[PDB]
Amino acid sequence: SDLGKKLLEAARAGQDDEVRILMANGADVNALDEVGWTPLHLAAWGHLEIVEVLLKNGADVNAADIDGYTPLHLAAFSGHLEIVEVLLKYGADVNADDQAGFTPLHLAAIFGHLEIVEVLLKNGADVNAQDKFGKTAFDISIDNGNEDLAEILQ
Amino acid sequence: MVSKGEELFTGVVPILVELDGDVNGHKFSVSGEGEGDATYGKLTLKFICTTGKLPVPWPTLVTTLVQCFSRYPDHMKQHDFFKSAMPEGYVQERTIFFKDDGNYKTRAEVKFEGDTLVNRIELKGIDFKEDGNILGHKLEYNYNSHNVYIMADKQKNGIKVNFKIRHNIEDGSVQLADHYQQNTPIGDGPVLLPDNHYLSTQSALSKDPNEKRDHMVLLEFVTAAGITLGM
Repeated sequence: SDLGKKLLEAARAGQDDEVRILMANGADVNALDEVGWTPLHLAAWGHLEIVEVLLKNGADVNAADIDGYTPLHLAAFSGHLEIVEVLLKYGADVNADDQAGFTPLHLAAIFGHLEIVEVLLKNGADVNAQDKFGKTAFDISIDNGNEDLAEILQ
Repeated sequence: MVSKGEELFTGVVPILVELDGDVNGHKFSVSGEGEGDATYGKLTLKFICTTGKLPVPWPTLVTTLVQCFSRYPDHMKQHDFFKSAMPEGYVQERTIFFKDDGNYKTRAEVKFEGDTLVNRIELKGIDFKEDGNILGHKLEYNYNSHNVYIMADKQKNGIKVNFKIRHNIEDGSVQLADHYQQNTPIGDGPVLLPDNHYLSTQSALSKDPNEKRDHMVLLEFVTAAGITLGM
C-alpha cells in the first residue's frame, strides 16, 4: 500500500486535489500510519475540504488512534467547528472515549469553544460524562472560571 | 519587543545533556553529547551512564534526555515557544506515570551556555516495583513514534504538554508512560504562546560498537504540525 502512504502525506500537506487524484486511482482511504492516524485524523486539524472528500469516499469516521483519539477528538482539540459538524453528520460518535480519557465535549470545554460545545450538545453529548480526572464539562468550566460556558451547561 | 531566539537555530547547534538521577534510592548520572539541526528537526546524541550500570532501561529516559530542536514549518513559526525562550531558556517540569508502577518527577533547565544548547536535569523516581518492567529491565531496547500535544498556559506565560509513551515489553505487551509536562521561560523577555498543535516524533536507538560503558546512541526527528492556516 504505497498509494496509502502517499494519501497520508497529501492529507497532512493539505493538498486537496492530490487527495482527489490518489483516491480516484485506488488509494486506501483508511491507510494507517505508525501512530494509528488515518488521512481523516490528519485532516481533522483544519483541512475541511479534505475531511469532506475522505468521508464521501468511505473514511472510517470513528477510527481511534493508538491513544484512543478519534477525528472528532482532534477537531475539538484544535477548535474546528465546521469539521466537528461534518464529522457528526457522517456518524461520528459524539461521546467517544474508550481510552482517550476525554470525550469531545470535555476538550471543547477545556479550550473554551462555546460554539463547538453547543453543536456537541445538540448531537447528544453526555453532560454527565467524567474525564479521567473525574470532571464533567461543567466542572471544567468552573475550574477555568468560564461563566459563559457554565451558563450554557445548565 | 519580540524574541529572536529562533535565529539561534538556523544551523547545526552543539548539545550537552547532564542528568542526575535517583530511582528508589538507586543513584546514577548520565551525560550526553551531540548536535541538533532544527531545520530538519534532527537530533544526533550519545548518552553514557558515567556511574556504572543504569538501574532503569534506557528507553524510559529518552523523553527526559530539547524540544527547541523541533522543526516548526514556516507557516507555524509564531507557535514555537521553545525557541522563543532562548537564549535565556526554559524550565521543563514533568511527572511521568508508569502504569501499574512508579513515577518519575523531573525538573530541567534548557538554555544556551555559550554556543552550546545545554539540558540539565534532576530526576527522582519513587514507588517502583523491584520486579516490575522498569527496575526489572523488561523493556525492549527500541522506541516508537509518538504524538506530543502542546497547549498554551497563559497564566504561567508558558505551555502545557501532554502525551503517552508506549514502551514495548519483551514478551508481548506494552508499558504505558503517561507524561504531564509544563514549560516556563527562565528569562523576563517575550515568548510565543502557541495555538494548540502537536509534534510528530520518531526515535532510533542503537549502540556504539566501541563503547564499553552503559550507553545509548540516539537519532531523533521531530516536526511540528496541526496548524493549517497559511499552508
